[PDB]
Amino acid sequence: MSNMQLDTLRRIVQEINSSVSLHDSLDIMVNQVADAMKVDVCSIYLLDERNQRYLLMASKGLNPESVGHVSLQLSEGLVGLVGQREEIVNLENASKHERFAYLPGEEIYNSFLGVPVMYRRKVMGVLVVQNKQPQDFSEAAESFLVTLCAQLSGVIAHAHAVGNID
Amino acid sequence: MSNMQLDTLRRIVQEINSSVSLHDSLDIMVNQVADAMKVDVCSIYLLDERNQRYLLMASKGLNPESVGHVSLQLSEGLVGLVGQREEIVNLENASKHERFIYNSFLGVPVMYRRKVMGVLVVQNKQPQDFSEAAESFLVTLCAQLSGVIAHAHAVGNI
Repeated sequence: MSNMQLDTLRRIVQEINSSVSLHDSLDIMVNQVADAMKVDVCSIYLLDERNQRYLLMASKGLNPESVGHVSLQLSEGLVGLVGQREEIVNLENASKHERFAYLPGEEIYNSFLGVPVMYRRKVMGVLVVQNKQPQDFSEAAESFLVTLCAQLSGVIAHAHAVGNID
Repeated sequence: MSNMQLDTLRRIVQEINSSVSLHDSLDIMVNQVADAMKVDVCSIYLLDERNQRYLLMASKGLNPESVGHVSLQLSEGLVGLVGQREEIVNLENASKHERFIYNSFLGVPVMYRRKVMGVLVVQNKQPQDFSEAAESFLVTLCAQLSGVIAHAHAVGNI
């Protein structure tokens, strides 16, 4: 038989790889991750070095109004911590860390899985998976997300290198 | 329990994430892929579009002096063929192919936005089948590599 989870990863990687723009790549990744994992929210925050902040650039599950208009400071909350530590932060029960989580509407998400997007030792962004209830996500999920983030890391680096001269 | 290819992909890409240059990334990739695939040779060729040639840029297993020296046109052998048809060529017995001592060859196009950046090759001396999971594993790593190579063009490393 087949390694169906690898096949799923390959399918998403190919769709991202053949996408025409940074925006399309990000949109494909968050929506496909949300479907493959069956999670409430998947979002990607990119480090905006001009404004020294992380900016929400795509999401499945957050209000689409928020995209391009919610930001976090570089040391702020769990997203900032993922970026500072350059480590996965996989919290089954994020409620225990909610008070100083400084997360970016009404909804409460009691699980948090943040994965750094790293290129050439530099943090390009943070991918966030959230769910309403506490959830224990396995090593497979971490490996899946790490691999997708590594693909996006070069798409993002390339976008910077061919974008505005800033 | 653990998905072997997912877990290996994670470990390899994490090493690439901490690379210091294009050349470091290519070296990490050839070494890590040779280990994962248990092959005698893993090589990466980059397309020099101007000259319509593939330049050997990194290798585990080939004569190191070949790197940055061996150059192939699109008509030349199986590397050329992979770039030309933008398709995986997977041959347990490479002599089967009229384009073809390494008996076994798997070549995978490195694509970025439907454009060929290069070719990743594994070769083995003793016959080796390369499974469907092996193809998917290499496709995934090539997609990862493709952004590295695109960025290298963008900043003028290549």
